[PDB]
Amino acid sequence: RKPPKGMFLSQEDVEAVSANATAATTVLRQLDMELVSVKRQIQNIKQTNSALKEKLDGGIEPYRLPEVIQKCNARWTTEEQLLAVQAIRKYGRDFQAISDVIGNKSVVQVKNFFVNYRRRFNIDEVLQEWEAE
Amino acid sequence: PSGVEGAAFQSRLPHDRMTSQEAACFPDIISGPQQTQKVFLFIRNRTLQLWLDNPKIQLTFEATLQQLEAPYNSDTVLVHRVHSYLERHGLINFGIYKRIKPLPTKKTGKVIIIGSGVSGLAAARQLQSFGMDVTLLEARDRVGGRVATFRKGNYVADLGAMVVTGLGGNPMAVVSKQVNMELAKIKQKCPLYEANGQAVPKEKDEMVEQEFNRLLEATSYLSHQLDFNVLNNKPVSLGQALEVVIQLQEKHVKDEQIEHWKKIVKTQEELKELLNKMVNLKEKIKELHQQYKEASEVKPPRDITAEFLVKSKHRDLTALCKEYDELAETQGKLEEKLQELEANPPSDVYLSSRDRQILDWHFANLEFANATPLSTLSLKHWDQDDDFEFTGSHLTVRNGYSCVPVALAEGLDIKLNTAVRQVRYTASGCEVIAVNTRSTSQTFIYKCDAVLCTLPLGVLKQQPPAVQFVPPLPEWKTSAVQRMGFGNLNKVVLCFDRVFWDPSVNLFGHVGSTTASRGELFLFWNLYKAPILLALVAGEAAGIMENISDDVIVGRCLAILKGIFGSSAVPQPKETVVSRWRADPWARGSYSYVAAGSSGNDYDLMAQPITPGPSIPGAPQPIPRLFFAGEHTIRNYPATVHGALLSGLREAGRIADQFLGAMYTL
Repeated sequence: RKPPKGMFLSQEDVEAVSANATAATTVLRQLDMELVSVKRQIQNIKQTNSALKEKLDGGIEPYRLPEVIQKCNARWTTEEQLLAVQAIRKYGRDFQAISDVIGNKSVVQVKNFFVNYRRRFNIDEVLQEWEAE
Repeated sequence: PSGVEGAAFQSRLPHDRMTSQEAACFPDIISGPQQTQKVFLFIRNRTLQLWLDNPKIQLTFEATLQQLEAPYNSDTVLVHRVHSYLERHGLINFGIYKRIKPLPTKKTGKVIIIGSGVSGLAAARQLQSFGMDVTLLEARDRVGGRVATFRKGNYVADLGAMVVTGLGGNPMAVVSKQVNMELAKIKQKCPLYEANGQAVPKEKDEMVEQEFNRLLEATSYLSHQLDFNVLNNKPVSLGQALEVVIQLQEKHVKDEQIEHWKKIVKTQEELKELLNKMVNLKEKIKELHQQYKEASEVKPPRDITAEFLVKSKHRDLTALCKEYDELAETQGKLEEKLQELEANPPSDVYLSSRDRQILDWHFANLEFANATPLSTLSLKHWDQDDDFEFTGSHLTVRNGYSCVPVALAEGLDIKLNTAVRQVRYTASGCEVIAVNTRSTSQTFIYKCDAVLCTLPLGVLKQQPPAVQFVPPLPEWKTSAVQRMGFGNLNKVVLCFDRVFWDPSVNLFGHVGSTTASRGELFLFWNLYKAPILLALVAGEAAGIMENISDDVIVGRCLAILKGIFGSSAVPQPKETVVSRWRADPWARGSYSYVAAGSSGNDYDLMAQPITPGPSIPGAPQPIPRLFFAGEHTIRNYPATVHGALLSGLREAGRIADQFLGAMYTL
């Protein structure tokens, strides 16, 4: 009641291959041709990808900056406040980026910083200016 | 099986149920209490046993009663009925037995039997056994029919039936105790040797053979599960269905290849878009770097917006540098799936040209089994007789299978060289008109109560008729005759002085070059003790080799043999014989096959007797006068010797029932 293992026989298949005198030869040819269709499309995306790979010779090895190993302070120098504001007009709410700019401030004090200096540094206005960009 | 139950199996009867035949003769018992049924059944089985455990002497009723025990031997008439039924229908006291009770001096009734093949002989003996006058007419100068045996010196080789297909339930078993048949087992191992002259490696022999068998199951699936039995108003053949199954396996291989390479392109286009995203990132990075080192070349001390620029560009560069690293990890992965996918491609082909040629030999073998091209076999029904296969090893007959008909022919009135040429049957009797095969002018008239026709189906098929029926056979009989298949098979006998082959190899194959010539000399037999190799010609080759001279045919076998064994080991054969069964006019073929468009019901149609019209209009309906037997008439055992024999036994019991009466049905 089930075909033998390895054999592939469904209803749908069979009229397709019996429907005329050479419907078998035709059906095998379409698969045979569509098989070249795809082999060349492989050669051709091998070639495309082979060129793109050569443009990436050496990756980004010459463009890497050493690692800043910096212990995270708690006090805000007048300097670090000023980097902060500028980071906000350039980054908006991405606290991870902002901390990376200041360097020695973690994301939480960065959050605390927005609320703490909200009126003296017009943090609200700065975000509006960042929003229109 | 063992005991009385074993006897039922050896008689092809269920031990625990009564058959349709017995229900007809004992309608009292089958319709009655289940207890009496078991009584009967035991009585049957134990009588069968007695006959079977010694079949060289007649089993008289008294003798059966003595061995029978109570309470089974109480009802003396039940035992007389049972014994008489078995005797009539040839389940006991058939073959070549010595009589206790000598024949009644006066015979009753006259029967003419056309043909002294096995089916003819087996009826003739039964009818004589029953007290009738029997005469057989035989076109040939010999008995046996399609049991032919070559004899010259100590060379012995069957041109016809040669194998006893297993003794489990085979009536030839009984015959083998009655005749000196040297029954030699068959070593089933067969080395294939391809057209070069060298073995097919056991790697390849086994997986082609396994594909062959799988291709068969597949056609059966097509037949029974998907009802693929009619195409363009014509019934589907087996060969067609095999092509369809092969194509769909060739189609599947191509389909697998496409889905494989298609998931390569899918993943090498992910790679393409990954690389583009990595060019366009390496350029941002090459640029922000420039911007960063420019903003660093501004030496300190600098105002906070200058300081912010250096820090901002540094943060952005390390960000873009992290993205490009994540992409490199992703590129490495996908770059590895392409390596594995390329390394794991699916099968290139379904079957190679060398592989299909081996497959071709397994088809030639199957064409030999059925004596016909697989395009003629009915897909639905070609194997309808497998469920009655006998158990046990197949055997050959080392002293020649003709030993059997000749044995049966002993004591019978047989007119040889007598070609029946017209059969006349009427409400009052029959006349058979035959001529002498040597001088066809000399003419004979035989008159009888009944004719038993065992003309081979090929003869009945002949147009214009070789035998004329008067009146003509009814449409339902003639149409069965056209529908049925009558195949062809031929053998070449090669006689040698010296075994120059592997003597522990009974049979070995030769693989043909083409599909077309797949059956030409594709199998070789050494079964005989002496130096005799025997070569088969099956399928479409059979019909065509008959138009080729024996010297050319022997030539091709020598060439095939020379390649498998070397050009020096093959001596010229002394005696050569080549059968041409389709050309023989007393056969016109080898044996029947279930043609596409036929079925097993046609074999039953062939077995029906013919009843002529009333001589005087308004006279009462007459008795059947024309009866048929032979291998083409036994649905469950066609195209075999045991089948012909059983069909003879069948009609002799039926003719006797009609002309002598059945007194055991009360």
